[PDB]
Amino acid sequence: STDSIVKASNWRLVEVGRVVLIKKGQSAGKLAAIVEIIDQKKVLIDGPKAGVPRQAINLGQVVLTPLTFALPRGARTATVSKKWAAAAVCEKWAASSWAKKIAQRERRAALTDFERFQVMVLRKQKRYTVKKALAKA
Amino acid sequence: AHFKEYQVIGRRLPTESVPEPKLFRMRIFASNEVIAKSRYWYFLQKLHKVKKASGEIVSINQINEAHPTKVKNFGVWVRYDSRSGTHNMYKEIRDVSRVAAVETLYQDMAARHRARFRSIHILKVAEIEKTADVKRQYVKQFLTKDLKFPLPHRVQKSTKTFSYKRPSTFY
Amino acid sequence: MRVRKRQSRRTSTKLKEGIKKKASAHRKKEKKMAKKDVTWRDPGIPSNFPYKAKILEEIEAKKMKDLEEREL
Amino acid sequence: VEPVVVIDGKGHLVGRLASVVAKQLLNGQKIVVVRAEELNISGEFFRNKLKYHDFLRKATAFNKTRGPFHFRAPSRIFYKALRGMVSHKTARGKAALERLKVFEGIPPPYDKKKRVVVPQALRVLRLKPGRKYTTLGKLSTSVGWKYEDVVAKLEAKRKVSSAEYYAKKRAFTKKVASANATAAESDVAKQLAALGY
Amino acid sequence: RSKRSKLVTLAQTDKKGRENKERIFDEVREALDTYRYVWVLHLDDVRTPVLQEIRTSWAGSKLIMGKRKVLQKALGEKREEEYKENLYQLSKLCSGVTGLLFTDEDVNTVKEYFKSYVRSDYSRPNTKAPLTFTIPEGIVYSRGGQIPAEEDVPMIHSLEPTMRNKFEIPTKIKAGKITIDSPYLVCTEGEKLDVRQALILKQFGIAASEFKVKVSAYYDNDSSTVESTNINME
Amino acid sequence: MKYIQTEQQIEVPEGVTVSIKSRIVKVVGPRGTLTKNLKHIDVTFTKVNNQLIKVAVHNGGRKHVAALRTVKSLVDNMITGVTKGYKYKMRYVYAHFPINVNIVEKDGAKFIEVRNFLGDKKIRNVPVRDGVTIEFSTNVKDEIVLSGNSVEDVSQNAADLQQICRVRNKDIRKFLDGIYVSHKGFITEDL
RNA sequence: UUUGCUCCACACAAUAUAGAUGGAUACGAAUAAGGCGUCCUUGUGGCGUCGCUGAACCAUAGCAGGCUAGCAACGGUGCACUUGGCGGAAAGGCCUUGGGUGCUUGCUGGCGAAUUGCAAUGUCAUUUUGCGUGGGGAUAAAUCAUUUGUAUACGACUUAGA
RNA sequence: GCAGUCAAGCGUUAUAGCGACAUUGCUUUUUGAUUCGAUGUCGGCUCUUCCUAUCAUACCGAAGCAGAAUUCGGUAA
RNA sequence: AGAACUGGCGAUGCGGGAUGAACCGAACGUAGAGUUAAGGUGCCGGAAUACACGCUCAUCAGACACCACAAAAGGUGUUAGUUCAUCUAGACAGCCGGACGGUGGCCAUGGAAGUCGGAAUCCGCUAAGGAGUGUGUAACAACUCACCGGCCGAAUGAACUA
RNA sequence: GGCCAGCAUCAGUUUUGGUGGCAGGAUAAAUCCAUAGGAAUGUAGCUUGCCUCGGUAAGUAUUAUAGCCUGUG
Ligand SMILES: [Mg+2]
Ligand SMILES: [Mg+2]
Ligand SMILES: [Mg+2]
Ligand SMILES: [Mg+2]
Ligand SMILES: [Mg+2]
Repeated sequence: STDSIVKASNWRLVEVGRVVLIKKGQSAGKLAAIVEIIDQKKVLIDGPKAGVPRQAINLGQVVLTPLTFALPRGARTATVSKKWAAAAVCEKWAASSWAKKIAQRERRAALTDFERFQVMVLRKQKRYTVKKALAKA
Repeated sequence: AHFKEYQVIGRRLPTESVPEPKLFRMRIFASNEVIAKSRYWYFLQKLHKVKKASGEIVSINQINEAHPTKVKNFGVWVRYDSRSGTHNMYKEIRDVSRVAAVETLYQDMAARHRARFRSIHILKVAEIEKTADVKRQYVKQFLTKDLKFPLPHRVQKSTKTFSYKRPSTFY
Repeated sequence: MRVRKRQSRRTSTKLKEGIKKKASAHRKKEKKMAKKDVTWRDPGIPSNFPYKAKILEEIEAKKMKDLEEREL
Repeated sequence: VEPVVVIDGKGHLVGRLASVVAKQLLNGQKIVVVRAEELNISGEFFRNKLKYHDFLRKATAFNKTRGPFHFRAPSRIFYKALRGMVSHKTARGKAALERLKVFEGIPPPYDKKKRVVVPQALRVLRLKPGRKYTTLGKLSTSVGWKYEDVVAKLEAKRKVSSAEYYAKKRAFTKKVASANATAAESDVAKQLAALGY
Repeated sequence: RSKRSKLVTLAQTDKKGRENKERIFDEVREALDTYRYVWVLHLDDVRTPVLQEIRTSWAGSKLIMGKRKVLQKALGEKREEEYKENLYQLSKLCSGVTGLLFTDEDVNTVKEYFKSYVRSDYSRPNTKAPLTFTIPEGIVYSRGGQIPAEEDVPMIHSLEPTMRNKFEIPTKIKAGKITIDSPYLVCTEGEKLDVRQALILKQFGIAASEFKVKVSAYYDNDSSTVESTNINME
Repeated sequence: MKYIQTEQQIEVPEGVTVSIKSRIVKVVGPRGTLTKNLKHIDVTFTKVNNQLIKVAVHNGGRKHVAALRTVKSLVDNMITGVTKGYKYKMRYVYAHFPINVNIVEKDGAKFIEVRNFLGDKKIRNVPVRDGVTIEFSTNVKDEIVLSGNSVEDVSQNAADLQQICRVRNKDIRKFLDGIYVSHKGFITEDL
């Protein structure tokens, strides 16, 4: 145990191949890929699968996601689409708790009043069972 | 505003025994066509001896970027009006479009040089084909192979007055 | 640690209007001196512009063309 | 959304917090501010101390007891900041100011209550990193407040008790989360997931 | 702002530019044609009276110094850029403080002279100690015990701060004289010398080490071959 | 400018272990341990191998990179302190009144006691900082040795001893009494 | 000064004004870092996982929530008692033992509701210097006037007297 | 102050015209010798506070500052 | 200061400029609704703690009148320009080595050797090296730097402008 | 029939949304496709130095086991 140890602090990096999620504008809530770096504050992104047009965007308009995939620098839209499908970015995204939180929020917002009543009835039944388990243990 | 580029072609009014005067073309960055035509007459009177009253505008056309989704490096040669005279300035701007580079240049002149749109003249905006001809460090630092950088201290915008949790700046 | 008096930056009406009159008098005097005074009255290509050679070649070819344009 | 909002003053910037609290009081919200000694003022400590000595300069010449009253405590420093943003000579302004309480430390009964933050006034979210800032407790001590050590000892005691409480709550959270996991495979849980819960 | 401000001196000598490098380059490439044997000599830490004595003793020949890269470029760095055939070997054989001897004499005569030439010299750092020297107890003299103190003159007081700080020798000024409480051993024989000890020996004027030119190789004009000499390369 | 990324390297020898977390550096070596709080500086430490540690600044300016080089120097000084030590030799000199320097213990607080400086009746007391050892030179006249791992502690203690014996209201061209640092160096001299 | 005074319960009574109308729902510290879970040789440790808002969590069905029959389970919850522990920063609250007494929508049934007429806040939540019922507890001072002079313009102050 | 000299800049293709810093003449000459028109408001006493542009007191820095004493300067009301 | 012409105000409220003779909007019956001007939108205070690109940290910043203090002066603050130069036949910074010979050049001095002074300031050998940039000595010595080389290895320096 | 209101269908003024059909321009420029060239912030392959069982440093190599740029249609 005589080896030096320095904490890493893994940061999500701005780089070619980084998947971003857009938070405001015409393509809000969609996934795109960083294709090239313009400067500290702007990059070029392409979203061919989700329908995001190839564009220069400010980094204050997207959130960097943990996902990344292999991509040549400055690669055109069709190449980005091919490499994105090959890396299967959509499935790795959908498996994340971030994506599940987004979908759960959307489903809750889409519930009707009858469905909210059904939800309450189900919650009461689950509560009864969970309390009964909590008593014995 | 957000800039567009126009070609403005004008000429002198034809007179007796002088048909077909020479046609003069100029590339103008402006927010709209009225401003573009005004700047064209300003430069034509400043350079030649032609007046707006004695001339006409033959054509004015918007010029679009050929490859608006390709990142390019631009050399911008400008000069600004001063008491000591015309002063050349060369700047380097990395962007996907000439109009974006020119908008950045005008904002930068306002920020640093305290200069206005009416005081700045654009002499040439040229795309640098080869990266070896780039000679400003603030642009050359973004030409590194496999460039990766983080964004430390993320500040998240809040929609509510009060937060029930201490925030994090992790990214 | 004894803190002194700080000069007020609240605007004074009398001073503001007096500075207005001062500036008008100064501008009129400067214009008069400019109409009176007797004092005698092209930086080129920047050294860092990359296509200096193309600019110079084009200006030389323009000069050669213009040399014969007026003659014939 | 609460009848009473308890704001933890630690790490907040004095002017931006005073602005939000003044507006909330005028719109009719009861606010309790705690831990006024951990508030922050942007700028270096000597700058803020100089500003307080300018305030200390101000006084009525013919009778010092009529003059501006210089309260040294951190809660009173924040109160001065807030009263400057409230129109306090009107009845509406006084009624607004009476919806606010400011404390050093966390005295009872607020120590067992939830405490919130104001993100638009937080120092780590607002100040650019590397900029210097002052802390209200040290400023108050340098200008004459005499209870920093008492409040520090009481805060240490409160922290020990709150840490024991959180340990018990965390153990119970683990038990409830465990027992809730084993019900996730039933038909009721599947239907709840289909509906989004 | 906030940059180091360069010192300005008002002296009578300016710096040499590229023209001096070109001039030495031209002289080398002319001497290559003029003379027949070109010898590469290593002359590190040589004193100017010694070098001028060497130039005088080789009257009628040429001794050229200068930058090593300049000399190698003049001789030709590579095979396609050499001034004469198989001169690149001689060019790459240069190292350190390099001199070129352009001459017309016999190989045996040049070898005999450079084998027999030796002079007393100051001992350089990273060299073997030629003796074991100690400053004697009491008042410190100019030679420090090499000559009898009765003949010797005491060390001037202005050298005391230099001895105390730079040489790290414990000295005190008593009645304007530099004194040491105990004898101070400077170096033991057969011990690698550092800058401080070499400076102390140079200050006291001890010159026990020997100087000798190193001869790497030579190139023959008509034979167009290089022969390794290996003289004083121990 | 706002350089994108500026970094420095810190070399770790074989007998030294470095543990850095939330900018609290602990260096453990053959002579002991040292600890440093660097939380007043925004840097990132990264481990490249067991012999190399990088310290970096992202999107920094002139003041930030000046702080970066300062950080590298401080950590290297810690490594030198725990592997070789630091040693300051001082000499005290006088014209007429001998200067008396001793180690005294006031409730186990370890003061350096200085007496008879220019015939003063005042007793000067300079506390010994923690981690600093005071020795009096053998077969050397009127010399103190201050040794330890922390160069800041050793040099500050030496400065305290030098400043406690200022000559006041007297021409210093004439009056030369004082205690002066005569050498700065290391403890270990294996070579 | 025609039983004055104050609390502990059961009835009537009135009342709830800077603004109730499901619940203010408790670690601390850092932010160029942390939370949680797990393991070890317990540390500045390894592995896993989380954030990108409370858009949460808990509550939440029944004449403003009535009357009754069952089934499953030994849980949840209110009230009045009672067991013990802790809390002084303004503690006036937090936790806990045992039995009793009600509800339970965890599931399946049977009765009731209407006419406030097509809306009209359509009145719903603690404390109560009030009274009638009562079982229990405790039976003072201060000021004026007189008096002292450590006080004093007058008040005030400071003394004394069944 | 007036008159001049220099020349870093300003100016310009016409060594015109401006012009900081430096500098000379007069005032004012060599051996430390030897009161001249306020034309219209001034001052006490008692007592308080403020400024610092500091005389003393505190602490510092410089000087042929040996000591003693002094000079010039900094913080300081 | 003297002329000439043209506006504004006195007789005139209203919005804004915190406040106000000459400033910015706009001129006035009594109301309702809509939209604006000038000025503004952290809180006082109606209205984005909006979006975007840069700059600035002041031991009493600035949020002002575009006049003065103001000499476009001073600064080892910071940012962007411009023009010159050096540079892998080696950039700047550092460390090391050389830094010589006629010669202690002539006059002068008690002394004076590059370095108290006055005049010349040359010649040779060079990679380069002043009849010497300073420290130093009574005079020498020693050190230094002008200049040159070895190690190192990619940009650096100077003057101007904003 | 006096007081206070609710809804519907209209009219006048006005404010705030959803959605459709057209016209111009380099008859948008782009993306996409085909084709002809080309280069590196040089993809695959090949050489060498000596490197943790092949991961690298430096040459070649223009599409190859990635791609990009320019013109033309
Ligand atoms: Mg029912
Ligand atoms: Mg002063
Ligand atoms: Mg408002
Ligand atoms: Mg003034
Ligand atoms: Mg209508």
